[PDB]
Amino acid sequence: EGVQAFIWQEFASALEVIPTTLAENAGLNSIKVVTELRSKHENGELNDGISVRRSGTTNTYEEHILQPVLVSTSAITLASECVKSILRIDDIAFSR
Amino acid sequence: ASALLDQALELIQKGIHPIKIANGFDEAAKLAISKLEETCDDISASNDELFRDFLLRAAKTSL
Amino acid sequence: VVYGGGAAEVTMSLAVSEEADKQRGIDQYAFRGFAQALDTIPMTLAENSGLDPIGTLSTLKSKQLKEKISNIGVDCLGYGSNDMKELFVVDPFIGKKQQILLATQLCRMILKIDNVIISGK
Amino acid sequence: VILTGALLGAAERLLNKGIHPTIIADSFQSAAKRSVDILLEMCHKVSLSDREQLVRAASTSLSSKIVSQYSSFLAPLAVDSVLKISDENSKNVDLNDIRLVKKVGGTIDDTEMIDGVVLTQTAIKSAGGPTRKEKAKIGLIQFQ
Amino acid sequence: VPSNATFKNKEKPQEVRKANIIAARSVADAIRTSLGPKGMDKMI
Amino acid sequence: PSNATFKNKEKPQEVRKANIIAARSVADAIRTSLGPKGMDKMI
Amino acid sequence: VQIFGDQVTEERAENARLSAFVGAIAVGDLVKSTLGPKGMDKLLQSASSNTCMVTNDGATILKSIPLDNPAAKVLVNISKVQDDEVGDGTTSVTVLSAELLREAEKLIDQSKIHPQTIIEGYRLASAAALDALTKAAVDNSHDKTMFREDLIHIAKTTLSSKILSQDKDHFAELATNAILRLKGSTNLEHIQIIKILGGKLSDSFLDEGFILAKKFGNNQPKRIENAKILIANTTLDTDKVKIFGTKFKVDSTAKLAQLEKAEREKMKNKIAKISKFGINTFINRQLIYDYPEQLFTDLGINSIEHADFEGVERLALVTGGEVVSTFDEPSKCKLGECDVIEEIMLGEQPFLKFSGCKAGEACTIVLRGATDQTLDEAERSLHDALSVLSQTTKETRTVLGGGCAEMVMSKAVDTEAQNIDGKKSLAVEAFARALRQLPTILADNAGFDSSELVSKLRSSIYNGISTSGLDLNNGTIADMRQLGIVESYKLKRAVVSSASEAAEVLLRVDNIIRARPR
Amino acid sequence: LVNISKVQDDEVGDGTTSVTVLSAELLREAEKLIDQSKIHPQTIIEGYRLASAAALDALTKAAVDNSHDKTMFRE
Ligand SMILES: Nc1ncnc2c1ncn2[C@@H]1O[C@H](COP(=O)(O)OP(=O)(O)O)[C@@H](O)[C@H]1O
Ligand SMILES: Nc1ncnc2c1ncn2[C@@H]1O[C@H](COP(=O)(O)OP(=O)(O)O)[C@@H](O)[C@H]1O
Ligand SMILES: Nc1ncnc2c1ncn2[C@@H]1O[C@H](COP(=O)(O)OP(=O)(O)O)[C@@H](O)[C@H]1O
Ligand SMILES: [Mg+2]
Ligand SMILES: [Mg+2]
Ligand SMILES: [Mg+2]
Repeated sequence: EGVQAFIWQEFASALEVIPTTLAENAGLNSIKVVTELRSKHENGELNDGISVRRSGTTNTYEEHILQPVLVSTSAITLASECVKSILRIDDIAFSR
Repeated sequence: ASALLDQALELIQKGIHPIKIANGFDEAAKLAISKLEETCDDISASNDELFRDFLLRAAKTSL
Repeated sequence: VVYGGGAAEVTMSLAVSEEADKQRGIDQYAFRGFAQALDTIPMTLAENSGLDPIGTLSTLKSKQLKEKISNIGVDCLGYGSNDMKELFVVDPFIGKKQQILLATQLCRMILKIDNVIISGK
Repeated sequence: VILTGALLGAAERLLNKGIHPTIIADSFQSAAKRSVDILLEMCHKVSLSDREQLVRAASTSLSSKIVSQYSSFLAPLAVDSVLKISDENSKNVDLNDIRLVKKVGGTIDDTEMIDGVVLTQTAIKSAGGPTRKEKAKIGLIQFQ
Repeated sequence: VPSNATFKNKEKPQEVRKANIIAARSVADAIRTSLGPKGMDKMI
Repeated sequence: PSNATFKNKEKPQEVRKANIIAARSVADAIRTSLGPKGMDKMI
Repeated sequence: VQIFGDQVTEERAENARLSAFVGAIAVGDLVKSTLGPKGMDKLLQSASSNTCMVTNDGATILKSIPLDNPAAKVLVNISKVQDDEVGDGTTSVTVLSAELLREAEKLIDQSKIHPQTIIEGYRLASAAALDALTKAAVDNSHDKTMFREDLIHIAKTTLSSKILSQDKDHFAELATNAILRLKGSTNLEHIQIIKILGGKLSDSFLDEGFILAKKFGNNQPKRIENAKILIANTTLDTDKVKIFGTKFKVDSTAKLAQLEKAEREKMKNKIAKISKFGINTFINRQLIYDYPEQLFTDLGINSIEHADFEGVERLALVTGGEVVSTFDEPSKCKLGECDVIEEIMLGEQPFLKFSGCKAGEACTIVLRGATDQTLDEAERSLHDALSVLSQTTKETRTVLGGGCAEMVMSKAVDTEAQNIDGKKSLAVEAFARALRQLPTILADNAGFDSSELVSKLRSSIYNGISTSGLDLNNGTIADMRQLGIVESYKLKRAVVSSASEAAEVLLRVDNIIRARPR
Repeated sequence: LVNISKVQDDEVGDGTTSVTVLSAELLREAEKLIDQSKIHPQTIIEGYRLASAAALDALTKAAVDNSHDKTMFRE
């Protein structure tokens, strides 16, 4: 219940672009696919995701789609640091 | 019109076809007009003395 | 040493003016021009300090003609007394002399030019 | 490079909503710091060596290159390359010991792990005495 | 309520921040296509 | 003294000096055309 | 007439003045946003080589931007020398110098006061300001615990405006611990800044000992326990013999082969001279050839080559030993000792990490970040912090920050404004309004009302108390001693003295002469 | 400033420089409110409305009618 919470809602909404981009590259409808991401995740706490071979949603651990945690950690961490530096810019002055 | 266009930019990123976007605003625009036509009140029942005041309400708004 | 700041200029201006009407000749206008030329320095100090050049120049000419003491000049810092014994100002004689010598010796050369040819670069 | 642009798109509409940029910046740092703690609970530990997980992870992580369909034999090649260097302290394994020699010719299917140290340069062939050596003693000359 | 405690002058930082965001997102749109298994390669 | 009025403006006296020299330049052009000893000017 | 010639701009007493003041306004409005904790950083785009530079320091902003205005060049130079003297507070000089001229523009126009009369008010006003600044200070260094705490507060106050404002609670320990390790030696060359890509801003950790970016030889081992360290400014390269002018006359190549044998025997005997001490590592300034490198293998000696000139003193002070080149007498030149000589990797580059040395008179600040623009800001930020804290060791007096130093100085100026007769008393009050304009700008950058907090702060300090200040987080008046905001005495003394001289130079102008450019 | 001076020259025929210097000084005085004090532009004009109303009211009482005598009107 704060203005910081309203920013976190946009933080959660903008983070969903990765499965949306996978839907467009695979040709599937993003809303139909992302609707299944919401329908299966309240019960499935992990290993639920998209598989490109079958073109649908399934258990990724059975299909063997795994990645390190440091990759996703560095992505969220470095992305927040880059936005921290860009938003502090106010003027674009030419120099030597 | 820019507000509809700015919100349409986010929906184009999701991959919605533009005709479904355009049909959505057409159904939403008529639905909003149908609701606002019911909630607004009529002023013709009042006499001419109060009807002059309603013009003064809108005249001060426009100036 | 000497005491400048308009005191030496007005002292040297009236010295040549008192000798101008004694030695009328034809060069009396040159003595008067030399007198008025020396007065531009204390008038410049009076102009920069904001004081009236009329009251400043008239006071120095009237006072220095009356009294023989020749260390009163233009007070630029706005003190109440114009006597420079108390204001701690001293100048050298060789420095104030060269202002008149290098000026009067240059202007002889400036006046003797008639033909002026300037080759454009 | 995509999540950064997405968060900038989130910050685009938030600038119009009368919120300061510093408040928007600190919100992502606090939100990102909480995001690390969530994944630390979700991630599962593995053994020092496991061919079932490492080979499948290496194959499904490339996923976009030309050699992704050739990953049936190159994913074991990547696992066997790193497993030779092992340590309990979880050191940052240097890739200088794993040299990738580029030779123009052939096909990618012929790529295979060489047992010994492969040399990129060719022979001089000024005299051309020997042709093929067997049971040779190798020496490294640094002088001239 | 209104006309008190401030007035936001120098709105050019707001215009500059918008220009930097759309400039960064426009570059990200070209990189967005290369994501995932169904992404594509780029020749430069 | 320090309380004197500086007046903030030296451009007016400079413009008046430029006008006086410009006015004296043409006045000195026709100075030699005065009196019985004057000279004619063909333009 | 035209004496100056063609293409020469000249101005006289209404174009000369009001061109420097608008230049002082032009240079001041740029650095207005950078002042304070909530200030926005300015990005500089170079005209050539597409080189960008993110920087908050006002001196660096004026270094890169070209400015043909002569009045702006005065502000360019005073920020340069202010960065040379203290390193921090260059923006306050440019803002205070511009606002002093902004006020003096009105005193010349509105009140019609001579420029020399304005300076005479500033001389008495500056003297009253520095006397109040001297009396408002407080002694320190009698208790090491209080001296430790004040350096932590100075580091927090300095890094509050830079990019480290969020992590200043952690970087304050990193900044103050390195300064106490210097053992009084005031010098910034003994601190290294290693650039590492990756991680986040708070991942910067304090290093025990000394770390640098070098490498072992080809055949050397990874770990040696209790290694003796030596530093040679020597030439283990092809030494030649120094009587340049030696040549070799050869009648037959039989002795020439024995001559080359003597050259190898000459350097063998030199490496044998190294082994008399029984060292475990050998550090050389310049490149080591392979033949010396092979001789350190069997003797059990490590090798490090191509050390910078600064790296020699930076490593020697941590080792405790002295640089040796002759190697003749083993009696003198007692060397140090290091426990762990094992290298580590931070990113894609290995670094030689040392630990357990005799002394730590030189240090190294390891930094982690995303973009090199942020690391460049991290370098300039801590360079200003370490520069202020290093000069705080030699100059002990400090003064409260948070805008209270500006208002407490103006209190004595306003007190001395009444008893001064003449028109210069208005200029004495103009100096007071210039000091008041700094906390007015601190409230503008934070987005809060400036007139209320300045009015509340001004009315509060005249009541009798002198510890109040601005709290921009809450947007109200608070106690600065509770928050722990304090700055050095020489910083604000240099700012007020430099700003007083800045207004003095530009106020004594009447004409501008701009010769033709080359 | 050119157009307000043209209307004043055509309307009354005097006081044009007073309008030019006063209207510029009102914007000069309004500059520091925008920069230093950070006042809204709608607040500056709103004060000028009430300030101008009281200004003309001062001239209502400060005026004097000399119509009753022609000799005083002649003076
Ligand atoms: N405090 C003072 N009181 C009275 N006269 C002064 C004072 N200071 C300077 N002057 C006078 O003004 C003159 C200024 O000379 P100065 O400008 O210093 O030399 P220059 O003209 O070569 O630069 C001096 O010759 C001196 O007589
Ligand atoms: N945490 C803080 N709270 C309140 N005021 C601060 C704080 N940190 C800095 N300031 C104020 O900011 C002013 C300028 O800070 P400084 O570090 O000199 O910035 P810069 O280096 O950009 O000039 C100081 O006068 C100080 O009073
Ligand atoms: N002799 C005088 N004594 C006092 N005030 C005067 C005198 N002469 C003029 N003024 C003042 O100077 C002002 C001149 O205004 P004016 O130049 O006529 O304005 P404008 O040229 O714009 O019509 C008048 O308001 C008047 O009060
Ligand atoms: Mg990958
Ligand atoms: Mg600072
Ligand atoms: Mg008139």
